[PDB]
Amino acid sequence: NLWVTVYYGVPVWRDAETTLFCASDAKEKHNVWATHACVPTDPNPQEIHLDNVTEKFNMWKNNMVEQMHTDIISLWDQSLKPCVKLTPLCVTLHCTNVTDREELKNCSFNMTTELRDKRQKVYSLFYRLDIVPINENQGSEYRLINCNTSACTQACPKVSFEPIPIHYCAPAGFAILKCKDEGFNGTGLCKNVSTVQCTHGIKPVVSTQLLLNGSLAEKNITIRSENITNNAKIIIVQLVQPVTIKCIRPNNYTRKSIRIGPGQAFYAMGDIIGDIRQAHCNVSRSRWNKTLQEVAEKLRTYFGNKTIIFANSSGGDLEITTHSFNCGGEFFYCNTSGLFNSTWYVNSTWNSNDTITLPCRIKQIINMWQRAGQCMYAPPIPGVIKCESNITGLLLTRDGGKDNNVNETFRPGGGDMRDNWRSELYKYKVVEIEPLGVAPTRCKR
Amino acid sequence: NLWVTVYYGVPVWRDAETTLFCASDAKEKHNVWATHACVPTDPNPQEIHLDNVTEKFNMWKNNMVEQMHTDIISLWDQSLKPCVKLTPLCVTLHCTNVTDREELKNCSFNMTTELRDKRQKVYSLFYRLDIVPINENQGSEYRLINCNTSACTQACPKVSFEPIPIHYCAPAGFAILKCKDEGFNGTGLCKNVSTVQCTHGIKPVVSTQLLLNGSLAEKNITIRSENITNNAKIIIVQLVQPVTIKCIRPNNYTRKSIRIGPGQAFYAMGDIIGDIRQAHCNVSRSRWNKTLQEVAEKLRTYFGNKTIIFANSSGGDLEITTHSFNCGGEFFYCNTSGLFNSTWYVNSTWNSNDTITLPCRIKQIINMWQRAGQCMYAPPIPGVIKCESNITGLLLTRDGGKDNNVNETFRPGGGDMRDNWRSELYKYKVVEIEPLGVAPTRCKR
Amino acid sequence: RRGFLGAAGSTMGAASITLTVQARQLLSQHLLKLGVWGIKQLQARVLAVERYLRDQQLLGIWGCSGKLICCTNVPWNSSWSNKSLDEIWNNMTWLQWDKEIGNYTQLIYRLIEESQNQQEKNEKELL
Amino acid sequence: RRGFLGAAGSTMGAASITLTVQARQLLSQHLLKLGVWGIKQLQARVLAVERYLRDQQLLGIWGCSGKLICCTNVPWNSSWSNKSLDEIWNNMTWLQWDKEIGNYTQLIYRLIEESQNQQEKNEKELL
Amino acid sequence: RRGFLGAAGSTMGAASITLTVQARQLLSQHLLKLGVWGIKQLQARVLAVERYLRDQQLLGIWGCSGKLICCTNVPWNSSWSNKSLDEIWNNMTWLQWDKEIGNYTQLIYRLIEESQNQQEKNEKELL
Ligand SMILES: *[C@@H]1O[C@H](CO)[C@@H](O[C@@H]2O[C@H](CO)[C@@H](O[C@@H]3O[C@H](CO[C@H]4O[C@H](CO)[C@@H](O)[C@H](O)[C@@H]4O)[C@@H](O)[C@H](O[C@H]4O[C@H](CO)[C@@H](O)[C@H](O)[C@@H]4O[C@H]4O[C@H](CO)[C@@H](O)[C@H](O)[C@@H]4O)[C@@H]3O)[C@H](O)[C@H]2NC(C)=O)[C@H](O)[C@H]1NC(C)=O
Ligand SMILES: *[C@@H]1O[C@H](CO)[C@@H](O[C@@H]2O[C@H](CO)[C@@H](O[C@@H]3O[C@H](CO[C@H]4O[C@H](CO)[C@@H](O)[C@H](O)[C@@H]4O)[C@@H](O)[C@H](O[C@H]4O[C@H](CO)[C@@H](O)[C@H](O)[C@@H]4O)[C@@H]3O)[C@H](O)[C@H]2NC(C)=O)[C@H](O)[C@H]1NC(C)=O
Ligand SMILES: *[C@@H]1O[C@H](CO)[C@@H](O[C@@H]2O[C@H](CO)[C@@H](O[C@@H]3O[C@H](CO[C@H]4O[C@H](CO)[C@@H](O)[C@H](O)[C@@H]4O)[C@@H](O)[C@H](O[C@H]4O[C@H](CO)[C@@H](O)[C@H](O)[C@@H]4O)[C@@H]3O)[C@H](O)[C@H]2NC(C)=O)[C@H](O)[C@H]1NC(C)=O
Ligand SMILES: *[C@@H]1O[C@H](CO)[C@@H](O[C@@H]2O[C@H](CO)[C@@H](O[C@@H]3O[C@H](CO[C@H]4O[C@H](CO[C@H]5O[C@H](CO)[C@@H](O)[C@H](O)[C@@H]5O)[C@@H](O)[C@H](O)[C@@H]4O)[C@@H](O)[C@H](O)[C@@H]3O)[C@H](O)[C@H]2NC(C)=O)[C@H](O)[C@H]1NC(C)=O
Ligand SMILES: *[C@@H]1O[C@H](CO)[C@@H](O[C@@H]2O[C@H](CO)[C@@H](O[C@@H]3O[C@H](CO[C@H]4O[C@H](CO[C@H]5O[C@H](CO)[C@@H](O)[C@H](O)[C@@H]5O)[C@@H](O)[C@H](O)[C@@H]4O)[C@@H](O)[C@H](O)[C@@H]3O)[C@H](O)[C@H]2NC(C)=O)[C@H](O)[C@H]1NC(C)=O
Ligand SMILES: *[C@@H]1O[C@H](CO)[C@@H](O[C@@H]2O[C@H](CO)[C@@H](O)[C@H](O)[C@H]2NC(C)=O)[C@H](O)[C@H]1NC(C)=O
Ligand SMILES: *[C@@H]1O[C@H](CO)[C@@H](O[C@@H]2O[C@H](CO)[C@@H](O)[C@H](O)[C@H]2NC(C)=O)[C@H](O)[C@H]1NC(C)=O
Ligand SMILES: *[C@@H]1O[C@H](CO)[C@@H](O[C@@H]2O[C@H](CO)[C@@H](O)[C@H](O)[C@H]2NC(C)=O)[C@H](O)[C@H]1NC(C)=O
Ligand SMILES: *[C@@H]1O[C@H](CO)[C@@H](O[C@@H]2O[C@H](CO)[C@@H](O)[C@H](O)[C@H]2NC(C)=O)[C@H](O)[C@H]1NC(C)=O
Ligand SMILES: *[C@@H]1O[C@H](CO)[C@@H](O[C@@H]2O[C@H](CO)[C@@H](O)[C@H](O)[C@H]2NC(C)=O)[C@H](O)[C@H]1NC(C)=O
Ligand SMILES: *[C@@H]1O[C@H](CO)[C@@H](O[C@@H]2O[C@H](CO)[C@@H](O)[C@H](O)[C@H]2NC(C)=O)[C@H](O)[C@H]1NC(C)=O
Ligand SMILES: *[C@@H]1O[C@H](CO)[C@@H](O[C@@H]2O[C@H](CO)[C@@H](O)[C@H](O)[C@H]2NC(C)=O)[C@H](O)[C@H]1NC(C)=O
Ligand SMILES: *[C@@H]1O[C@H](CO)[C@@H](O)[C@H](O)[C@H]1NC(C)=O
Ligand SMILES: *[C@@H]1O[C@H](CO)[C@@H](O)[C@H](O)[C@H]1NC(C)=O
Ligand SMILES: *[C@@H]1O[C@H](CO)[C@@H](O)[C@H](O)[C@H]1NC(C)=O
Ligand SMILES: *[C@@H]1O[C@H](CO)[C@@H](O)[C@H](O)[C@H]1NC(C)=O
Ligand SMILES: *[C@@H]1O[C@H](CO)[C@@H](O)[C@H](O)[C@H]1NC(C)=O
Ligand SMILES: *[C@@H]1O[C@H](CO)[C@@H](O)[C@H](O)[C@H]1NC(C)=O
Ligand SMILES: *[C@@H]1O[C@H](CO)[C@@H](O)[C@H](O)[C@H]1NC(C)=O
Ligand SMILES: *[C@@H]1O[C@H](CO)[C@@H](O)[C@H](O)[C@H]1NC(C)=O
Ligand SMILES: *[C@@H]1O[C@H](CO)[C@@H](O)[C@H](O)[C@H]1NC(C)=O
Repeated sequence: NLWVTVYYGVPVWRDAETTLFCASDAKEKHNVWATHACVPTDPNPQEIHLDNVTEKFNMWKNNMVEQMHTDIISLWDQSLKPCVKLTPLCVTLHCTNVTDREELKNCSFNMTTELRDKRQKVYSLFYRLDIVPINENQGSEYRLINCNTSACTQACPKVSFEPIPIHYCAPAGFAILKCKDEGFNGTGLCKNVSTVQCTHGIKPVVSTQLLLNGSLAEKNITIRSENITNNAKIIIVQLVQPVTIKCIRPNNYTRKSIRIGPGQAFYAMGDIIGDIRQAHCNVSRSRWNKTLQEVAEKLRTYFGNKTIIFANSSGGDLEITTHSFNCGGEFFYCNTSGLFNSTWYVNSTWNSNDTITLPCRIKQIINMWQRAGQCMYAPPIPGVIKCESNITGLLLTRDGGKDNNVNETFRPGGGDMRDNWRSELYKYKVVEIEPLGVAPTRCKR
Repeated sequence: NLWVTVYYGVPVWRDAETTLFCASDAKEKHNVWATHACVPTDPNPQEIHLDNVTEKFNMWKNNMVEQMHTDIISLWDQSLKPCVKLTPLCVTLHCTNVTDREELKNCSFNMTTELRDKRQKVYSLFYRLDIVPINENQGSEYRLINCNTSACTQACPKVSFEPIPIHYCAPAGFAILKCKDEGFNGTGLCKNVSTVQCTHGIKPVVSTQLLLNGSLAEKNITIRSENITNNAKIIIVQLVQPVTIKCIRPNNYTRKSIRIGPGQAFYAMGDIIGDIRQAHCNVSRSRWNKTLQEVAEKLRTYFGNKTIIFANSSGGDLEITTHSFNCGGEFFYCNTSGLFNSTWYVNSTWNSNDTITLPCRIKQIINMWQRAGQCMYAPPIPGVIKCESNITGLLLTRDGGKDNNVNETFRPGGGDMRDNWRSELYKYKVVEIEPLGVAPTRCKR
Repeated sequence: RRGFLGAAGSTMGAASITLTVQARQLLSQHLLKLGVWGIKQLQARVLAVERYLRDQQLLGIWGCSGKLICCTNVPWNSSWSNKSLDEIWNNMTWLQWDKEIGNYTQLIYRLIEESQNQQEKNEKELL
Repeated sequence: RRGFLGAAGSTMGAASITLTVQARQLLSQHLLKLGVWGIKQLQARVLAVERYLRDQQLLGIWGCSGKLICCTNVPWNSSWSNKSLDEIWNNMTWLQWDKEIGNYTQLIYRLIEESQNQQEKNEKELL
Repeated sequence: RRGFLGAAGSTMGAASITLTVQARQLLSQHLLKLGVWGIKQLQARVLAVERYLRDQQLLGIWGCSGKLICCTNVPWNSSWSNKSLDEIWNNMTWLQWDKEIGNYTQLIYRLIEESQNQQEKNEKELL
């Protein structure tokens, strides 16, 4: 006859949720991500290829993207907790035009000091986007935008916002399955699976309408969407050739520190050296059109012989209507209207520098996670700053038209902040290993 | 001969103390008890009856009552930690009579705003109990009572004080013994023992002089006291018939929100609508004084043929001299003198609605745990509010007289806040199971 | 079939037939808020593991791990208990017997360790 | 010699040769900051111990602790699976077999405890 | 009878008789304040369990769980040490020997694992 036997360490698994811990090449200056407290990554991470194995993946229903979003938000608040709170900055501001070019305002206002029985009158420039008029009259009066909803916390100047890579690892008794299928769209049964105890270097780069410093497609421009035919679902596309983008802040400000209270100070831009210059970003036109034509023809496969037409983003908040990013200290907000402005036919071929220019705006008071209140004041970085990024992905949205026309418009939509993480975690999934297995055999012989 | 043998998983236990965790039917709106972070309770909790077992119980020396008291206090402070602190409210208040009926006062006072360089003058009603004059004369310059001891923290309006049930569970390797003896007084050897991993639904209903929404007696009015003859020990009695009690707040207040500072506001009773009406509670006289006869005769068994007399609270603080409770947002303070006012002689027999009316007072500033400082401000609930409760227990105290007379007087004593929990946890006790056991046998045969 | 701890009142002989049910219940949201309830839950889980390990490690050194019932080489000293072998396995219960050997429980544990350790060295370690 | 979890696609018969690598990886700065990363790491470490103990305690009560493979006294009921021995051990993989016994997994676990406990009582406890 | 770790200086042959005392001390207020001292105590308690399990799990896979001394099927290699069987057991101490096999400690562990699994595979699994 046969007897039931139990096998320990059987190679089986199931989908499960767990608390993933961080791992990093620790090496020092601190960062907003607090990677100094993270576990040190191994020098030679182990990766194994599963033969004869095919596993199902679902990047939209993945739990890693949701868990990482909470961790990033938690780390963001943790770094701002010990910094000074700009509670006395909520006062009437008297501004005048600086000595378009009206982006700045030379404001003056009263302020306290270490001595409680004494006050001081100071002055400092302020971007127009960070100021709101009071009474809608008497142009001199002005108020900080966040003042009537929350008191923003000044970021500590000692910590930098460098997005160094961080590896997400699973606890003992769990594993992360990686799909190595060529040109995998992120959903379906993967024909080339592999396992790894920790994900590759994930850089928590925050961007809208354009993924920067992200992964690159191996051989072909990949497109991902839970429902391509649905106009209410964001469309993520990954490029094969990185499109280098240059940015600069020609304004040369002077950092001035004023002590608002005992043992604390507020940083602001004192004056400006030279004439006022608008901030912008550059990108090669030849290497940009090309990407589109390739993206346009690729999108054509999912909509018949229809012509693709990219148009500038729809109206709304500045965070969603412009390409937001950060050059390691300053939050930028560029137009992008110059990149998604063209029409491609079923034969349209793109066929010198001629670099495109994107005007940009800069703000100090920001809401990175779109939460009510909980704002942060970004101190000004002294001197001119420049930063180059690698554009590897785009966030597109299809207009909700009747679809019966001979074309279709695509708008660069900001989507959700979680989409940025989903573009990199699509090649992973966490599973729980059940080493206890049962099977029969003619034992007891 | 005989050899010693060890048995694993032996059914033995001993008294111990452990950190009990919360379990609840989790399902959303938040609450002061923070049940959202509690473990979800099982749908079919396992309960087993022990045959041939008789265990000793002592609800007075129990550890769960003390442990639960700390947890309730800790949860109360945790819920109030992120709420706004009413530190600027400590200012001189000029009040006048509202346009007995002098329970309210239309006060006015200066206050700050989001703009640190500007101030505002506001007005709002205030109960006379939460107001104390600064000087005997001037008939003005009133001050909030708690102002000279601590700054009260305004309760977050998004969280409610619903006393939803919570189940106390023991960790693995421990169990909670339940006594199922009929009419058990809480002390002695239980002749009907049972075991359960988690206690029944315990509702943290804070009350004084009258247990509300508590468990009902199984078959007879049970009385509990560590020393019935001692005059300094509180006496707890459990009823069999739930005496329904209704309460109402006929004052239609108008909530008005004033921004005290950046991103924070103070919500105060704004203006009354209609006319001033005294808050009160109702209770059936036939059903109320009928139970007194049953309670009086039951108490007679412990003091011979002496007659029982009920008198009103001796005197003292408002929290101990009145029946305190909360109708899901407003804390009431009702005078019970209309209930504990009667004399019962051995033959006395109680033999239409005729509902009794209990005048009540309302306060915004309160110290739930009688702790110095750490006060709390309850925001006003808009509109009229009503709430019905089930009176199932009473906290009585016997006068410290010579007791040589032919009668005895009982007073509704507030006792201690822990008595409220002890009235429901008397049917449980935590024990530590020791799976290791030793016993001999003629082994090695 | 009684549930967990349902045979506590039964005699010593009949209460040992269900040791598996009591031994199984010795260890029975992924995120943690670390709040009032979270802190208590974390302590409860850690305390539970220590209670099991503290009791399981003894069986390992005693040479009875993975076995519910086992016999050692330590002879039974009549001084600990002079009661017959019939009433103990057919009339007495575990609770009553627990309050009779508690005084000598610590000494019995040490005798079993030295007996098992000495036997291990005598049998194994040929040279 | 395949790495950790490398024999998942291999047949059931060939997968039993590398059980040691999977069983070894079940539990593989001294200070703790108790921060965002520290809190998660603490939960991960505690969760890993519970996962191993929860799975290891079953082998202890079943009498298979310290053994990678063991045979129980419970006969194989044809109702659970009527497939032959050759196809399951030489053609089917563990993943496919997992989706066939799952329904009867809980029942099989309960039957093994009573089968081992009864035999344990019958063998030992001479009187 | 020397106390805990009292036979460290004694020779190998004389130090193997008291292994039980060192093995017993490997795991030896209910509330927790989570303060400076509470945080350290929590880490210490968790670290102790991991240290014991990390060392105990190796014996389980090796097939030596529940035993203090056990002989494996891996033959000794003279390359690791060419000393005689008399000086090591009657003259050298454990500390001096620890600084001689450390270079081959990891290699010996892997050899024992595959050797135990193969023997398990060969003996059990009748078909
Ligand atoms: C840091 O903090 C300091 C100290 O608080 C602060 O200084 C004060 O600033 C305020 C705001 O600018 C000044 O207010 C002005 O003061 C003068 C003087 O008022 C005195 O004299 C008049 C005339 O006798 C009296 O009525 C009065 O009681 C005082 O004694 C006035 O000229 C100003 O009134 C005009 O402006 C007001 C605001 O718009 C109007 O409401 C008012 O109607 C007046 O309007 C003006 O323009 C009209 C045409 O549109 C014209 O018809 C009017 O006649 C008039 O010209 C105003 O009240 C105040 O004086 C400052 N000094 C002191 C000691 O308080 C700093 O400003 C602050 N700094 C910063 C950077 O925030
Ligand atoms: C996409 O990826 C690219 C490549 O990593 C990023 O580009 C870099 O961005 C960082 C900021 O995020 C730049 O960092 C800054 O560079 C300044 C210039 O560096 C040169 O000159 C200094 C001497 O002046 C040399 O030491 C250095 O090796 C270079 O030759 C530095 O002056 C800055 O210093 C400040 O930050 C550091 C780090 O915290 C502090 O230690 C300093 O004290 C000081 O505060 C800073 O290092 C970097 O130069 C950029 N590289 C390039 C090639 O441009 C993109 O930012 C990234 N895009 C996004 C959106 O993430
Ligand atoms: C002893 O036990 C009794 C029985 O549980 C308690 O009585 C209840 O007390 C709660 C407050 O603690 C009462 O709750 C409130 O009821 C209002 C009326 O409810 C009726 O009408 C609404 C629509 O208007 C229906 O949805 C509902 O089903 C009923 O038909 C609600 O309007 C109140 O809602 C507001 O407050 C809650 C809590 O903050 C919010 O979640 C809501 O969004 C809203 O803002 C509220 O639900 C309840 O009605 C009482 N029941 C009875 C039968 O009277 C006693 O309070 C309890 N005693 C003690 C001392 O604990
Ligand atoms: C925003 O708006 C503020 C004003 O609201 C601007 O700040 C002022 O800017 C002006 C113009 O730059 C500053 O005044 C200038 O200072 C130059 C430097 O002066 C040098 O010589 C001085 C000689 O000393 C004597 O004279 C001075 C001036 O009367 C007295 O203060 C002394 O006591 C002596 O009597 C030195 O003191 C000084 O340190 C220099 O060495 C000067 O060349 C110019 O002619 C002019 O006077 C003014 O001081 C600024 N105020 C403050 C508080 O900073 C600000 O720049 C605006 N920002 C922008 C970007 O537009
Ligand atoms: C506590 O004490 C405070 C005062 O210290 C009480 O508050 C005041 O209560 C009175 C009486 O209710 C309020 O005055 C009333 O306002 C009514 C408004 O109705 C409409 O007509 C108005 C007419 O406008 C002209 O006149 C008003 C002043 O009368 C000017 O402000 C306007 O600019 C115009 O010139 C409109 O303003 C208004 O928008 C309506 O359309 C009015 O009908 C009544 O005759 C009376 O005047 C008074 O405003 C309250 N003050 C505040 C700051 O709220 C409070 O009620 C007391 N509480 C209790 C419980 O007694
Ligand atoms: C599964 O994906 C892996 C990814 O590495 C493929 O690996 C091959 O690796 C060899 C050795 O480095 C390269 O020469 C090949 O070019 C890789 N192949 C490809 C397609 O990139 C592996 O071949 C893939 N397997 C299948 C069946 O597609
Ligand atoms: C991603 O690729 C998978 C296949 O790998 C696509 O899944 C197919 O979707 C079509 C839609 O008509 C179905 O008919 C097929 O049965 C699906 N196949 C499988 C294997 O699931 C999926 O639609 C692709 N997604 C996108 C956005 O292109
Ligand atoms: C994906 O989206 C398509 C539409 O793009 C859905 O198919 C139909 O969509 C129309 C509107 O265009 C709706 O009125 C229909 O109800 C949809 N059909 C159904 C059956 O619901 C489609 O359902 C979406 N989902 C999938 C899985 O394809
Ligand atoms: C997207 O492009 C359109 C192009 O027309 C912008 O629309 C306007 O352009 C005309 C001419 O310059 C102005 O007079 C209007 O004021 C613009 N406003 C609108 C909303 O029509 C449009 O603003 C662009 N959108 C963004 C977000 O850049
Ligand atoms: C995309 O196709 C639509 C539909 O043909 C174009 O819009 C129509 O263009 C005709 C041109 O004569 C107008 O008469 C219609 O009123 C337009 N709208 C509709 C609803 O039919 C649209 O212009 C095309 N876009 C491009 C630039 O190719
Ligand atoms: C609760 O009931 C127990 C009995 O179940 C009472 O116990 C007796 O109390 C008297 C007090 O003089 C003692 O003389 C008896 O020996 C006690 N009997 C037992 C079995 O303990 C206990 O007093 C009751 N408590 C109250 C106050 O009602
Ligand atoms: C319980 O209370 C009674 C009194 O109600 C205690 O008994 C004695 O009471 C008289 C006064 O009536 C005191 O003078 C005695 O001192 C009390 N006895 C003792 C020994 O102090 C009784 O002792 C209390 N406790 C118990 C367990 O019954
Ligand atoms: C890019 O596209 C435009 C049309 O949008 C076309 O005129 C141009 O020739 C293309 N190529 C370059 C190099 O600009
Ligand atoms: C972006 O550029 C377009 C022109 O290409 C202009 O109409 C629009 O107003 C600009 N807006 C922003 C956000 O810069
Ligand atoms: C103990 O309970 C069992 C089970 O009901 C019963 O058979 C036995 O007679 C009881 N013994 C005593 C002494 O009550
Ligand atoms: C309570 O009410 C009675 C009348 O019912 C009254 O005589 C007594 O003074 C009141 N005392 C209070 C407020 O406790
Ligand atoms: C009842 O008893 C009391 C004494 O306790 C006595 O005064 C009264 O007259 C009696 N009356 C009746 C109705 O028995
Ligand atoms: C048995 O117990 C007695 C009393 O404690 C003690 O004197 C005696 O030495 C013990 N015998 C053995 C063999 O342990
Ligand atoms: C069995 O136990 C009972 C209860 O303690 C006792 O009365 C009886 O004498 C005992 N019988 C024997 C034979 O020991
Ligand atoms: C085998 O399984 C069937 C179907 O579930 C069941 O009826 C039968 O009792 C089982 N047999 C044994 C011996 O457990
Ligand atoms: C013994 O050790 C030597 C030297 O490291 C090595 O070459 C040889 O293979 C080993 N022999 C065995 C049987 O492991």
